[PDB]
Amino acid sequence: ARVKRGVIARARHKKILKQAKGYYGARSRVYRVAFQAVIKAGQYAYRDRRQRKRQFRQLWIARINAAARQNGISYSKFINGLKKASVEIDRKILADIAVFDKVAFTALVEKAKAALA
Amino acid sequence: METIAKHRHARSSAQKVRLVADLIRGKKVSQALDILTYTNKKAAVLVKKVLESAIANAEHNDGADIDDLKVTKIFVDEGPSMKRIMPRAKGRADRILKRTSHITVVVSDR
Amino acid sequence: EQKLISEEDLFSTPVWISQAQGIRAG
Amino acid sequence: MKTFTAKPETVKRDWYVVDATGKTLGRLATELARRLRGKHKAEYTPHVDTGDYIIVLNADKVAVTGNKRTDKVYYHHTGHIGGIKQATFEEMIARRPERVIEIAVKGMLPKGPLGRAMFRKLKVYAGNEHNHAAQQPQVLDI
Amino acid sequence: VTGSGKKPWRQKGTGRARSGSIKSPIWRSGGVTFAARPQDHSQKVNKKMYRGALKSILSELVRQDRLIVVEKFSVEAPKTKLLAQKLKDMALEDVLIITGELDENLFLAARNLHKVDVRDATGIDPVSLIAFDKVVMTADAVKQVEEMLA
Amino acid sequence: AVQQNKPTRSKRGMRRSHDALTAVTSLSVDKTSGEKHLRHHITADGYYRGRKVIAK
RNA sequence: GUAACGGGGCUAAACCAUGCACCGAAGCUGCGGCAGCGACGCUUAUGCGUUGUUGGGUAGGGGAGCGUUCUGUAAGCCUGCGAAGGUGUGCUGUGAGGCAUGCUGGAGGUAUCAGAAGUGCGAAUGCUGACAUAAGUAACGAUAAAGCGGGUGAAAAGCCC
RNA sequence: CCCGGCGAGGGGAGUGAAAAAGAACCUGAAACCGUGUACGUACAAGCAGUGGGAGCACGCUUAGGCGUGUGACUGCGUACC
Repeated sequence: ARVKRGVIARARHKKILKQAKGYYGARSRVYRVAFQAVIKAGQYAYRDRRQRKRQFRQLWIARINAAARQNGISYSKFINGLKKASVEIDRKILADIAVFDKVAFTALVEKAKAALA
Repeated sequence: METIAKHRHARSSAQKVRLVADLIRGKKVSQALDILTYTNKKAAVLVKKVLESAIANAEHNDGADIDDLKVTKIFVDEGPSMKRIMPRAKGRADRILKRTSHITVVVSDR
Repeated sequence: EQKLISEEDLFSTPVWISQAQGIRAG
Repeated sequence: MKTFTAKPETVKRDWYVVDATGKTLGRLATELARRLRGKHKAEYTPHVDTGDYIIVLNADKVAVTGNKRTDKVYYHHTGHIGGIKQATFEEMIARRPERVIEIAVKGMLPKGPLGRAMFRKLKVYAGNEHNHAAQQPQVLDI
Repeated sequence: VTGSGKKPWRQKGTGRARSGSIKSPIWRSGGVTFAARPQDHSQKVNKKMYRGALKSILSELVRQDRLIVVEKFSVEAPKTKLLAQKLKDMALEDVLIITGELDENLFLAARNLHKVDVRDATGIDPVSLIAFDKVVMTADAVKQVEEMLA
Repeated sequence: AVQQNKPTRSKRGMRRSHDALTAVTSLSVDKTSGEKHLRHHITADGYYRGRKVIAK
């Protein structure tokens, strides 16, 4: 029962070189190099699904701050204002509203200003 | 009307024929030959016969009018390496590859 | 041809030591 | 859906004059740095330049507290042998007063291609005017 | 592996990997780390486990209507064609025949018929009783199989 | 006197960026015989600047 | 080479003392998903189902699976209306993978259910074969020594005269 | 029948089911070497990846911010055994 390996080994290597398309030099041509590149791609990919959720919130916060200060209040007080007014609109939605409807956002600044005074 | 001619197994490395191949790519065939005639390279001799072979392919088989042809494609590929041995010092033997090349030249009236 | 096969090749092997040079040396 | 993003082939970037007279050095360079980044625009976007163009006259008249006028030292190397050259704040004002405001903001701006691109929009003069009168800059108390 | 046991080249000083034998199984030629011998693949079966097994299969044959009993089963002249006619008439095709005595005419007539085999009761085996669609036994054949398993 | 790492094919190509040849372009025509020729050289028929030099 | 706040920078943007506000992890909460265990004990070989709780892993211990080569059901079926291989697409599996086909290719091909193993490589300065690199880089092997005119010859520094 | 040194190599025709089955002849992988189109790059510094992510080019997204290619800027990031 002699087993020749050529057919199975090609299929296994081809899967890897396929995952490595777009990489530079040997990393998209040479199995040994590609294999290390594809794993590391996976390592980073896992990690940055966690990181992605961090980066977006920092962006929303940063934008609300600018728009809050435009209506004459700091981020820290505006959020506190909304909490004591029991407004629960999150920062994804608030940063969206900060950009596309400045008049609705100003109305949320008053809502949060009334509660805070 | 693409027309091909080739010198296969030319006795020159692909690298060396390429410097000369590059001089005539995209040119009128009349203009190309003059360039080749006064290029001081062994490789000028090899490809020129091929271009002229290609010119004759164009007249005799179909195409014709020497005026209308341009060197629309030209590429030089690697031929077989002949394996040989050179004695060096202290009983050590080195490989020499006597490299060859596949010279392809394409011409068309359009 | 065009036999194309002159070479054996039977490539030679050198041995063993021409140079033993130091040193650390002790 | 996805979040807004500034597009460099749409963004507006406005023009401002700022008087640096009597202003504390790096306590003003902060607001320039901040504004050259567009941190004050709700449409702020960290990879895009949504900042504004800022003229700064009377850089020779910017203030520093305590003994910094004489003791504060600027070092630079020339990539040579000894290299380490030296000069005080007062000496910088003397030689080229523009440099003090420039070096301040530069070190507060993000470092990198875009970083170096925001700096380009800072237009510091020593004198009390500029050639950018056609740019119709509006006065800024910063 | 045929060849000699000279070290192909030293324990030290040459830039190459250490070698000892041109017949090392890592080497081209003369591999086979764990070479095969002729071996006996047979297994023991308990007398009782064999008989117990025959009985279970035979009992299933009854239940699946694959076992066919007759008074007599024989043929006249040793002509496969003669048998062929008979088998069609009985509506049988893929079948094992087990007879009372090793009947020779029947034995000869069946040899070239691929879907038919003939057997005396003494010579039965487990896999044949399974390998055919139907199984035919003579009255005599039953009595002999019965005594054997009992 | 040796590389620590294998240089790339890209770098090889950059090194070759000045290996390209120059075309002459500067053939001229003898006024008498009408042949092209390298400037300041005689022609194949042994003509030069309109006068029959040599003879071959 | 400042260089013993990380840097700009700070009379306070430094300590000390009270106070309130926010950011902040893969922590905890939410919604969506996959798994392993016990206790109710419907069912009641069981298959389920509600709840309770666990799912960082080196050596190693246990429990599951994929895939190739081969023997059996295997004169069982798909085949020239195109097999395996190759090279391409399409979907779905939690993964080994799997299924769906476009073009070369031009003979073979094999559900399921069994069984046996020359059973699954990237590292052993592992063995053989191709092909890179440095690189069109170093060298062309007495520092005795050549220069013209003819010749033949597709073409002469090396070949005759 | 041509180009071609009465050359090697071609290009035609013809044989051939098919010569990209034509004597380094079944099929015919990658390394490696080539030509052709698309996008990117000469002020920008680092296990070259991944998270964002402007612009351009295709396939209409075949009316709807859809598939692919490329992908400036920026955030996280010291290969394996």
